Order: sequence, then structure tokens, then C-alpha cells
Amino acid sequence: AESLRRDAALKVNVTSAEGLQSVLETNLGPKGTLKMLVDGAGNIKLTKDGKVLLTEMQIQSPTAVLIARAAAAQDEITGDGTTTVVCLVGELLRQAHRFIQEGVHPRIITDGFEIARKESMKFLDEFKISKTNLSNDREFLLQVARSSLLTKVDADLTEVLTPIVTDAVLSVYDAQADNLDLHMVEIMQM
Amino acid sequence: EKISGDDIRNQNVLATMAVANVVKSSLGPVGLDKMLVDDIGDFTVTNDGATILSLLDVQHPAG
Amino acid sequence: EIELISRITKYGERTPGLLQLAIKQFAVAFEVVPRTLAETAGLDVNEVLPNLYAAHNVTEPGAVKTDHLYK
Amino acid sequence: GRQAQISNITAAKAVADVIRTCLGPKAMLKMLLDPMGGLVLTNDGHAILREIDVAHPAAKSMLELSRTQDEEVGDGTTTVIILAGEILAQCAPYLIEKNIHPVIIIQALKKALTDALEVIKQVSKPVDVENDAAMKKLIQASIGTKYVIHWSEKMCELALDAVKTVRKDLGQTVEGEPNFEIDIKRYVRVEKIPGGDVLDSRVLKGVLLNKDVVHPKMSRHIENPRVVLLDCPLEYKEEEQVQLMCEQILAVRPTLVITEKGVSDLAQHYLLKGGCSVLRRVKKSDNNRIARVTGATIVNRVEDLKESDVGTNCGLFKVEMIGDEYFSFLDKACTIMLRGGSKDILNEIDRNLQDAMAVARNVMLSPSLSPGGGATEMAVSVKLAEKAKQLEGIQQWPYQAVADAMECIPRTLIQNAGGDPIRLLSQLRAKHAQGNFTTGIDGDKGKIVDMVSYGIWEPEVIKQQSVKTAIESACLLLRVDDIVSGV
Amino acid sequence: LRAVANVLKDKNIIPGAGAFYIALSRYLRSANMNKLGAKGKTKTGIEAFAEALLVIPKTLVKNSGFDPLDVLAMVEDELDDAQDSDETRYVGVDLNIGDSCDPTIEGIWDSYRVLRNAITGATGIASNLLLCDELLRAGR
Amino acid sequence: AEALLVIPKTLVKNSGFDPLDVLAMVEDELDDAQDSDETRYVGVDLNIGD
Repeated sequence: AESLRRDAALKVNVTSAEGLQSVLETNLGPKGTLKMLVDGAGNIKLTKDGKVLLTEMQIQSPTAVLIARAAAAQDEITGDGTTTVVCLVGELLRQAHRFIQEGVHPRIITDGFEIARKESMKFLDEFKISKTNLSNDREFLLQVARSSLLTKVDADLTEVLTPIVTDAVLSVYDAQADNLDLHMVEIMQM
Repeated sequence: EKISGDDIRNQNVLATMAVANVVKSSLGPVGLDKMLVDDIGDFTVTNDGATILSLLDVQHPAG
Repeated sequence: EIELISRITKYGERTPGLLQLAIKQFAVAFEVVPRTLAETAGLDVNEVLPNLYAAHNVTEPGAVKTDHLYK
Repeated sequence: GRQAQISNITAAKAVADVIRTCLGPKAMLKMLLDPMGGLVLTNDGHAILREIDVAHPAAKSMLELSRTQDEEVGDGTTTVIILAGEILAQCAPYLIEKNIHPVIIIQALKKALTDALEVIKQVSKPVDVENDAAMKKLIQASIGTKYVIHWSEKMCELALDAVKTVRKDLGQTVEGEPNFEIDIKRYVRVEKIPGGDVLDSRVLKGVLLNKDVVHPKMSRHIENPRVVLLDCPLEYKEEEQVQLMCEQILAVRPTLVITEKGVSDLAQHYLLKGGCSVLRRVKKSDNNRIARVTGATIVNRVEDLKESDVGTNCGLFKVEMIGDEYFSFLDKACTIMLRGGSKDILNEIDRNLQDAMAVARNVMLSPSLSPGGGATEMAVSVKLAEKAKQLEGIQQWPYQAVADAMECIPRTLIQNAGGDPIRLLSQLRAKHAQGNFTTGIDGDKGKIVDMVSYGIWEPEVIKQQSVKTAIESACLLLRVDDIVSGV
Repeated sequence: LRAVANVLKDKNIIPGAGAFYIALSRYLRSANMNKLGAKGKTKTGIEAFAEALLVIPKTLVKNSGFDPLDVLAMVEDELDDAQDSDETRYVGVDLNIGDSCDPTIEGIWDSYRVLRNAITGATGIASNLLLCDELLRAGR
Repeated sequence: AEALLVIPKTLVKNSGFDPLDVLAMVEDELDDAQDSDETRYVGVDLNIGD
């Protein structure tokens, strides 16, 4: 006569997410910290990109494998927000782990997120602001380009690279429907 | 090694008893079949006791 | 002990609610008394048990019980 | 000894332990840890079991029996293992503590299987197999939660046209009657054709070939081409020998020539003046389907080719290019042509359409439907308690243990629902007596409701093969009371 | 380059510095309470989703040593006055000064395509981690 | 406020009924009592569960 109540188990899968979250927690934002990662290559490299941090370290834990695959999909599509998504996945598991002892079923937890996601799209359409295609927005693009720059540097280099990055896209691409190609912009390292 | 006396006689009886107790389940049509697993991991299911003793691996002179 | 089993199981489906599981298990707990009497007497477990059920359960076209309930 | 019988139940419990939460449309995702560092996130039950490394030999027997049911039907693979796994759990104290002979339990399951099939036939409801709208909600079980959900309206017309074409009643009591006599293997075999559109996809009846014309200048429109089949191609077995082989075919003056193997350039000039197209590179497996859609007798030597061949019932010769590739359309068989915007889309529709037509035949074979969502599993357990009192024998104890395993399938959906399993199973059992087994379980909500509204129904042959294989799988594990090792 | 590339592709822009996360977490909390059209048991897990979106503004002030609870109450006080008036004013966290800020004047903006796939992307990733009841070790 | 809600969840936990379902039925009932302009007290029934 062997039958069980199916104990919660779970645990470390969320616990391992908390340890990985703290790695990218201080690495997010312009005021964050810059960490050094060197595995076997003897080459000092410092970057705050969440996708690069996971690819330069070998992780035996199966939990971080799914998180590593999420950064690869956001880079090939969105190309940004790699660290922000990691911080949202780990923090969401913390609030969901407390409800496990209460008896909340995980399927309703997954179903409850789809309901909040559909309702978020209605607020997302009203909150967003449309921007004109006119070429007079170069002054407005200066403050927007600094958003991604201030994150990866100490903010002293942003003022130098501000006119370079802004004038790089407008010079190569005239304003039409067309398309954009980042491969046409050469990169020289000295 | 050499073992004589009644010590080796009792070991031969217990050895044949352990082999006999395995085939007692296949006696008669109402009997139960058995699975023989080799080092490869495969097996077979049959109710015929003749093919069982041929595929059964037992190291013993009386076996 | 065997005759009361038919009366307990009849009230199980009559009383709604979660008590249906406890009523059915309440009659099963009385089957240990006849089982120990057969084991101590050398009789087989597969023999006495089905004979007791078939003796107290019959089809009688009438309300008044017949034959013998004293088995 | 008795230790081998315990390991058989333990091995069956270890295999079913993984698929416990894998039953039902609410099944969650599993993570399989590979020794090389890889993970498998797919929620498919039978796809994970093939990669599971097992030790006890009885665990390998459950994997082989699940593979057989996976080829016949697409679903219900985990249903058989869970149903057969819970039988050994309820019969564990009966085999050891109660000292019940194993064949008595096996014989009781054989008699219970006969009574179980009778209850399934009673709870079944009639369904029209010729209704195209009724088959939409049925096949939808294999449609929804997939990429074909948008084209499901067009997918229903493609599956029904292939099944109704190859089915033949032939009802009579003389030689025996197959119901609709469907053949999935040879006739329903699907070949993916790149290019095209899914909305405009139609069911073609005939043989299709993607090979183009082997000659630069040839007539692209032929009134009535006649298919000619041959084995040995045209070549030296030197110029007269190739022409002599053509004179045997040209004796009837055919307007079309199809060669299985390649055709040399010397034979192209001989058949050019005869007014016949040359088509090489034909597979051998498709030659059997060409003879049935044409009637040309397959002959090895060209000199033995019979004149009985006919090119009748040929739709069109049009070679017009579709998808940057020249095709050929020749439309007791059919050829399903799946057209789409890429090869990755057609590859997913392939397995989805094959599983959709397998469920489609399941309704065609048995013209009856059974309630899903644990309603069928619970309705049978109610009838088991009534027939247990009239047995009056030693088999009554193992027969009552079957009803406890029949209620595990509806309890499985409750474990994934999130509600109280004891509270729901108590009220659900009482609704089948006065409700004519119309009370099911709702997956999305989780409150016990009737199935008359949503109308969730499944064919009977799936329910019959599920309980039939489970008894055969549970009894087979009890047949082996001893396990030995060595070559 | 990839951040500016999304500006020419998509005409929609969203302000950063936690302006979208604070406004979305506050809106979703009071939206379901007024409508009550989902379920009583479902709204329990919905509250965890709203509290999980406030970690981003608390993380930016955590690295600088600022009190995450102090900057949280200052933003909520400014949003209460905006609900009474019929105008539209966005509130965001200023890391340099420590008080609130106007994201339109400061110029902090985030791409729409990046944040749209961030909510949907993190939803499926965080969900699959809770769907595995037992770790499966096999293959060797 | 959340520390005072453990008592109604503790009483129902020993009875076996889902503490999440009893919490939703009480909160939904108090909302309809305010709009009906009356005074109605609500409590947890351990036997039935509502």
C-alpha cells in the first residue's frame, strides 16, 4: 500500500533563481556595478550585458539554462532588455513561492498571468506616445540615445559618444520607408 | 581450492534448490512465465520451460 | 459482524457529503474479526470469507427475511 | 520469492510517477536532465518516456506497450499507463497481506474487462459520420493549442475528403464486414509539396511527381496522355537496341512514357518523333499506386508489355510552374497535397494532419462518442459497485479494487485543477446516478458542470483500446513472479 | 545602435526610469478590484504580478544606497494628485537628486518593442519554472 | 491586516476545505452588503465550508 500526497518539492529551482538574480541585480541601470568575468581565456572583459554574462560562465544548474535561452530570443528580436527580463523572472518566483504553502495551484498562477497580460495591453496602448518620422527629432534623439549609453559606462564617456552615435544612423540612412542594416556600419578597434 | 566432506555436499543441494525454485513457477499450463535479462539489457517473455534453461546463465557443475 | 456490513453500506449512499468515505471504511473494519477466526482455526482466508457473504446475501421475493441469518 | 513481485509493482509506479501530471489538456511542462548538460522542455508524455533510462526490466515493457499505442492513436498514451499503474497499487495489499492468488486477480480483471466494455457501449451516444460540421468539434482535440488553429476551418475539409474517398462499406455476412474499410498506410500517405497556400489547398486523387521535362522543346499541353510503366530503362542491355526497345512501346503509339530509372540522351531522340513525353526518375514505392490510378500492367521486359494499358481518367497535362518548380498533376486512392509559405510550416502540418486523420478515423470506425474529461472513467466505476454485489465469490475483492483505479483519472484532472480532490470526487459520483452520466469536469474553470453545454465528446474506440491495453499491461506484470540475470 | 534602430522602425516610444513599471503595477491593482470580472481565487496570484513589477525602481535606488521604501512613497503621492485632475503627467524616479522627476523633461525613453516582448517573454519563462513538479534525471 | 487573516484560514485548514475559496466568498459577500444599505455579519462555517 504505497500512495503519497505529492509533496510540493520545487524549492531550489526558485532558490537558484535568487542567486542568479543577485548577479544581474547590481549590473542593471546606469548607477549599477560593473563586474569582471574571465573564464579560461586570460582576457579581462567587463560588461553589464545580461546575455554575455551567462554565455561566459558554465552553469550546471538546470534553472539558469531556461533563463539563458530567454536572453538569446530577446537579443535577436528586441536587442535590449536582456538584464531587465532576468530580474523580473527571479523576483516573480519569490512572490509565487510564498503562495505555494497556502495551496495556490501553479496552473492558476500561469493562467492568472495571461489575464493580467491581456489587460496590460489595453493600458499599454493608451500609455505609449507616437513619435513623428520628421528629421527634426535629432535633438530629441540625443536624450534617447543616452539611455543605453549611461548604463554600460561611468557616464563620462557618454558625452563623447553622444554626437557620434546620433549622427551615425542619420548619415547612412536617408529618411524613407526603406529599411536599416547595421552590418553596413564598419567597426574598427584600436 | 579443494573442499571435501559434508560442507560441499550441502552447498550442492542448496545450489540445485535455488535453481529448482526458479522453474517451479513455469510448471504446468497454469504456471507463470519469467523474464531473462542478459548483460545487454534485453529480455523475452515465454511460457515454455525448455527454452528457459538454455538461455539461463548458471555457473555450477550440476547446473 | 457480517450481517451488519449490509446495513452500514446501505446508509453510506443515503447520507450525502464527505461522510460516504468514512461509512464504507467503517464496515470494512469489521471484517478482521471473521478473518482471525479462520486463520487461528487453520482454515484458508479465501474460503471462509466468500462463504459468509453468500450465506447472508440472497434474493428473496418478499419483505420478510427468510432462511437463516444465524450463520 | 515475493520480493520480485514487489519490484514489479514498484517499477510500474516509477514509470507512471512522471506522467501523473502529464494527463489531460492542462498537463504541465517537464524538465529532463541529460548527462551532457541538455534539457528537454516539451510537455509531450510519450516523447519523454523514450529518453528515460530505466533499471528494472518491467519498466522497459511499459515503454514498448506505450510505443504501440502511440502509432495507432496520437493521444491516450499516458492514460493506459496511469490506469494500469493504479490497479497494482490497490491490489498490492491484496496480493501480499490478503494472500490472494495472482491468477485469481488476473482472471478477475478479464471478467471485469468484459463488463467494462459493456458499460462503455451503454454510455456511448450516436453520431453522424457524414456530418462535416460534427467532425469539426471532434478533430478539434488534435487541432487546438497548435499552429493549425487558424486554418482549422480548412483543415477539416482536407481530412474528411481523404477518409470518405478510400472507405468502402461492402456490407455482407459472407466474407465478413469491415465497417468502413479504411486504409491509412498506403492510401492516406501524405507527401509535402513546397510552395502554395494553405487556404487554397485541396485533396488530389492520383499520383503526383515533381520531376520536370527532360527535353528542351516539347508540347506543354497533351489531350489524353497514357501512362506506360516499365522496369528496365532504355539503354544498352547499341543504337538499334535502344530503338528496338522503343518500337515495342510505340506499337500502341502512346502519348506519354514514364520510366522508373533514368533515360539516356539516345532514347530521347527516338521517342521525340513519336509524340510522347519522357519522364525519368520515378521511385519504386510509388509504382504500385500508379498502376491503381491508371491500370497499366507493370511488366519487367519491354517486349512482354501488354496492350491492355489505358490512359483514361487523366485530368490535365499542365506543366505550369508552381513554387519555382515544375510539377505534374494526374488528379481507389488519393494524394494529399499540403501547400504553404515555407517548409517549416508544412513540416508541422504534416504530423498534425496525420494525427488529426487518425482521430478522424477513430470516429469513422466506431459511430459512437463517449464523454471526456473524466466522465467516462467515473461512470464506469459507478457500475462496478452495483455488479460487485451479484458476483458472490472470491473475485469480488479484486473486482472492487478496479473501481478505485477508475476514479484516479478524474482525480488526476482535479490535481491539475487546484481544488479539493476529496470534496469534488464525493459530489461528482452522486451526479452520475440521477444525471444520466452527463456531468463531467471543466478544465478551464474547475467547477463540476455538465458536458451538454461545452459538448466535449471522444470516440469509443479510444476508450475501448485504453481499458483493453491497461488490463493486458497490468496482468502481464503479474505473470512474471521471478526475475533472473545473465546471458 | 539597436536601441536607436527601433526608434525608426516603430513610431511608439515609452518613458524609462521605472515610469512604465510603477504606472502599470498601480493600474492593474485597482482595475480588477473595480471590475471584479475575473475570479476571486485568480486575483490572489494577480497581486503577485503587480508587486513583481516594482522591483525595477527599487533596484535602481538599491545600488546607490537610497531607501527603496522612501522613493516608493514619494512616487505614489504624486500619482494621487494626477488622478483628480483631468490632465496627463508622467512620474519617474530620479537617481541623481533622489526625488521624483518628469521623464519627458529628463529625456529618459525606452523602446516599445523591447518592453512589449519583455512582459510577454518573462511571463512564459517564469511560468515554465513552476510547472515542473519533480526534476527528471535520465539518459545515463 | 494580513496577520489577522490567519485565524479564519487556520480554522478552515483543519477542516480540510480550501482556505482560498472561503476567503473569496466572504470578501465578495461584504461588497454586496454595503451597496444593499443594510448590516449583515459574515462568518466562516466549518462544517459546510461556505
